[PDB]
Amino acid sequence: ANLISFTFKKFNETNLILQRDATVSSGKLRITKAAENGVPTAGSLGRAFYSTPIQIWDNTTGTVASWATSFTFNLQAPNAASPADGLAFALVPVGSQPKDKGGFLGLFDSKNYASSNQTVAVEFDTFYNGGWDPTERHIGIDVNSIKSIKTTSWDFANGENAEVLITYDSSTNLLVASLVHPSQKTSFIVSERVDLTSVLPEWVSVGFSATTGLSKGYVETNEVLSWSFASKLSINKENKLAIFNLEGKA
Amino acid sequence: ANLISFTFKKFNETNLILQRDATVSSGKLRITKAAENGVPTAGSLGRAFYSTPIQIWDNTTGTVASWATSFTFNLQAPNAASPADGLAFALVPVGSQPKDKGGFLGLFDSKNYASSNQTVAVEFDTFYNGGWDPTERHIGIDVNSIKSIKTTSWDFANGENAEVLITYDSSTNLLVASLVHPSQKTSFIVSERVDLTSVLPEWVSVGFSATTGLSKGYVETNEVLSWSFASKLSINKEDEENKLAIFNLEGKA
Amino acid sequence: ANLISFTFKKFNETNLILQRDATVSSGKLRITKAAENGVPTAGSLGRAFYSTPIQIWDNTTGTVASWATSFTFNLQAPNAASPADGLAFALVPVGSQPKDKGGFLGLFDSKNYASSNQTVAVEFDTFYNGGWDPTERHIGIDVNSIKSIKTTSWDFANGENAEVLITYDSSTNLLVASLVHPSQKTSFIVSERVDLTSVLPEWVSVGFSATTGLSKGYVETNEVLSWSFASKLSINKEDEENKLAIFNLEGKA
Amino acid sequence: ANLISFTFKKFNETNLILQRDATVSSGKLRITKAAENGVPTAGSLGRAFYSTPIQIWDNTTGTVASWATSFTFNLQAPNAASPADGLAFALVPVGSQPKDKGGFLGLFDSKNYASSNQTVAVEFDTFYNGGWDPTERHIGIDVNSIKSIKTTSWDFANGENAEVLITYDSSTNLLVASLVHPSQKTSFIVSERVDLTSVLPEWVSVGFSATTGLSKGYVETNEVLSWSFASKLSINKENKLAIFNLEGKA
Ligand SMILES: OC[C@H]1O[C@@H](O)[C@H](O)[C@@H](O)[C@H]1O
Ligand SMILES: OC[C@H]1O[C@@H](O)[C@H](O)[C@@H](O)[C@H]1O
Ligand SMILES: OC[C@H]1O[C@@H](O)[C@H](O)[C@@H](O)[C@H]1O
Ligand SMILES: OC[C@H]1O[C@@H](O)[C@H](O)[C@@H](O)[C@H]1O
Ligand SMILES: Nc1ncnc2[nH]cnc12
Ligand SMILES: Nc1ncnc2[nH]cnc12
Ligand SMILES: Nc1ncnc2[nH]cnc12
Ligand SMILES: Nc1ncnc2[nH]cnc12
Ligand SMILES: [Ca+2]
Ligand SMILES: [Ca+2]
Ligand SMILES: [Ca+2]
Ligand SMILES: [Ca+2]
Ligand SMILES: [Mn+2]
Ligand SMILES: [Mn+2]
Ligand SMILES: [Mn+2]
Ligand SMILES: [Mn+2]
Repeated sequence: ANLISFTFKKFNETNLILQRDATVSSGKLRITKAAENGVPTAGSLGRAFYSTPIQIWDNTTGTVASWATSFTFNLQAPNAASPADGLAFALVPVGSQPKDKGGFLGLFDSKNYASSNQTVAVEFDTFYNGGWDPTERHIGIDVNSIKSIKTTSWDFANGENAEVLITYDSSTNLLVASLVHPSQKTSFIVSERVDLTSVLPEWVSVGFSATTGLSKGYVETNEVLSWSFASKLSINKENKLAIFNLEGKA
Repeated sequence: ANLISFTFKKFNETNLILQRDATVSSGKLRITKAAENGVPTAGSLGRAFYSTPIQIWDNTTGTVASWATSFTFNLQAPNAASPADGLAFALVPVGSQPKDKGGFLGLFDSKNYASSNQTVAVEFDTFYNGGWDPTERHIGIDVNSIKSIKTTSWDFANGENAEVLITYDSSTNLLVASLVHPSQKTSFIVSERVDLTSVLPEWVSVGFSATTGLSKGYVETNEVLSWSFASKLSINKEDEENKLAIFNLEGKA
Repeated sequence: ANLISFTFKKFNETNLILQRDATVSSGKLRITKAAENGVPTAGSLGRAFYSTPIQIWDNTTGTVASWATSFTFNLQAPNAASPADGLAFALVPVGSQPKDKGGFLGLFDSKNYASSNQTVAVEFDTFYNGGWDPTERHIGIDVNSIKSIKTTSWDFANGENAEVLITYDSSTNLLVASLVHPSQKTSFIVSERVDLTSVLPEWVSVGFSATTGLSKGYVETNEVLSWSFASKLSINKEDEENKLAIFNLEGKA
Repeated sequence: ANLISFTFKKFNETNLILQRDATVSSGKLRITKAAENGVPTAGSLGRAFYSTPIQIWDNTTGTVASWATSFTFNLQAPNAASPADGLAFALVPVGSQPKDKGGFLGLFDSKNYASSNQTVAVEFDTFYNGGWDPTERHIGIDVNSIKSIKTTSWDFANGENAEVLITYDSSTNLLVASLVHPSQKTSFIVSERVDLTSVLPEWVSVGFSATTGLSKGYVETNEVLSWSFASKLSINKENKLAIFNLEGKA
């Protein structure tokens, strides 16, 4: 039984693949531009992935890996009335590049289900792109498409830490993504049956992608303060979670 | 950091304690004294707990423990229109016997707030009382008493497998409780910040407290398929978060 | 797969089974008695076990558990030329009482093969008994007897920390025991095949046993400063090998 | 504290840095070359390192990591009269390329102390080499030289699995290595203090390195069947060996 595990509490540039604006300053993973004044910049795009690829399904054995991630992220907008665009946890082909700038989160191209990009994402959306987005701020599960397969309402607590837990099991295939805001004592959850064999290639890079506005004044920070991940691929023909969550939060 | 953990996928009496009306047999944890036919009996009080007491907060350093738990439970009633009452993931004192049955869920004596009780539990309510309860079916936390302050909405599933995740964080005192239906997708979550140094004592028996009503018309069951738990007691003024990504994979995944 | 683990970087009473002279003093498991002036006492016997019975083999499936323990102990003798008798990690029946003191270490009655004792022990022996002992300080594997089935040489450093690791890989049926004195850069290792199915019962108590000498001059402390444990019992297949790597970091540091 | 772990009970090319003759064959790491029919080739060298760099020590804080690695290997020589050379678990610089083959195990160049190497290794040596080696088969601790600063005896059994555990306790500076031949009940151990802040860079790649004999007769299989590892680096300011040696090594 193959295992892979890491937990962050402070970040480093060395054990990550950093694309575009993604920078590590003062131990924090800043996926988008943050100037030498403390101001978020619009038009910024960035990607951060773990240096070691992960096997999420095996063809010759037929088994799918069961994984889980947990990260504390902070979105700080000077104007909560004009924010864009958000951040997402993603699984993408090992050396795959970011795509469209802004509301596409540097992950997808269009609203259609296109498995040439082979990208599963869990988005945290703070802007109404409308044609594919629901009314307000939302957590969405993305499958080859920026038009989320399922979405849940999100009371976006600006400038406040957001603690996420995303879990995938092999017997249930239910990709579950939750978010808590301890300062506002709130909690939200998304759950949909996703199958990784059909969508993602055998080996992927896990990590993050975040963007800012296509406008001039649509600015926010998109920081990750900590990150845990663990995966287990069963050999021949459930996983332990409880022990995973504390590993980072606790 | 003092650690304690375990993962049940097949239960045993040898590593479980019983109180009042509990029973452990046949590959699963049937907390209510179930007859051969499958009959829920009213006027009961099931109490299954792990043998080791689990430390919540230290005196010598003054550090709170962060814990996590995951279990797969079912609430089954032959009549859906009359369900009472359900169970609650209890953290009761070791040197304390179960209390009043029914609405009090075998945990408390009175509806009023009293620190003498020393019991925090995550309920999976089914019956409408209202004197200490909200509007309908609810998943909530019980602090020092049976009367809640904030709960969540939850549709009452009948004869459905549900996987539960409950966690506590020392840094923010936040107790987060979730519940997922693999088949129905009906996933719900609740969170609330309550200080446990003021409420709970130092050592508690952790497990499942089950109960029924005072009438045969309102009857239901209490069953657990698999159980997991972890706890972490921080050393010297940490106020940090425990790992959770690796935990849920131990039991559930 | 059923699992059970704990890490005691500091000790407490409520999760242990203390027998005879074993006490928890200021976070330390002081197994044998010490005077209010810091003076070790002769004719002492002490036992401390984990409050949860640990299943090391299943009868209904024929599967054997894989388990691992680590602990740091410290044997502080007023004089090095007169020490006795040592301490041991042992697996014993759930309700087992302390046996003979001294050279028997509270675990055994004789040097002959006593199958009814049902005890596997890893001894850290600081007294040459001759009736069974090798000539110098030694680690031994004890199967239903104080006459060790195998031994190795232990260059014991008086009053210095001993870092111990004991693993049992069920598939190979091999028990391996190692001791490290980090102050002197010394290391020792013992390994021998032991079949748990015919020696030990299904459920066991896991912990410690220690004694001082039977003469007033031959005295020592037998303290355990920290103790971590892990066990993984499979469902139907014989077993899967345990992950030792992440153990110490999460257990011993 | 930051944590990093993995368990390889079955190997893959995707999460390893393969160098020279080392390759994954049927889910096993064959470090030196071996024919389809089983016979190993002479004069070979192989290396395998994990994809993500591991932080052993931190410059500004002074804080040093505690790590533990467990692996099972199999050394099978067609003839016990002519075996060479051996395998080692080593920590090297990030962009480290293989050095001198044969007796130097692909980790060193000369018998003298050279700092430019920045390499800490645990050798398992089956050939009595020249100006460095002790009289019999031996485990060794290699600190910037093929001449081990401390060795212990190792009764090697041809073609029998060897279970290895290596640990580093930061607070005592102690590196401990153990080898067990479970098939014949034998066990071996060595321990020596090593200052890794003097020797190793802040970031190191961990893994293996093995060589076959520089003469045509001196052949052996240099196989690694499983490999588990974990590291723990604190934030400000010991590892549970119980759980590790299992979850990973079982
Ligand atoms: O206000 C900022 C927005 O600008 C829009 O043109 C774009 O569709 C969005 O993705 C967002 O960037
Ligand atoms: O409908 C039965 C009810 O009986 C009441 O006396 C009791 O307080 C309730 O908890 C409920 O069980
Ligand atoms: O001098 C102390 C010794 O006394 C003997 O009677 C006993 O058998 C030894 O184990 C040791 O205790
Ligand atoms: O004959 C085999 C030997 O050949 C030597 O020249 C070499 O130094 C050794 O490493 C060993 O390979
Ligand atoms: N990802 C997840 N978030 C919240 N609760 C869960 N229970 C199981 N998986 C979960
Ligand atoms: N117990 C819990 N269930 C679901 N999501 C969580 N996030 C943090 N704790 C959680
Ligand atoms: N207990 C143990 N000590 C040393 N090396 C080992 N290899 C496997 N188990 C071991
Ligand atoms: N690597 C190791 N091998 C054997 N015993 C140990 N005790 C601590 N570390 C050890
Ligand atoms: Ca959007
Ligand atoms: Ca009620
Ligand atoms: Ca003796
Ligand atoms: Ca050599
Ligand atoms: Mn969206
Ligand atoms: Mn209620
Ligand atoms: Mn002896
Ligand atoms: Mn050598």
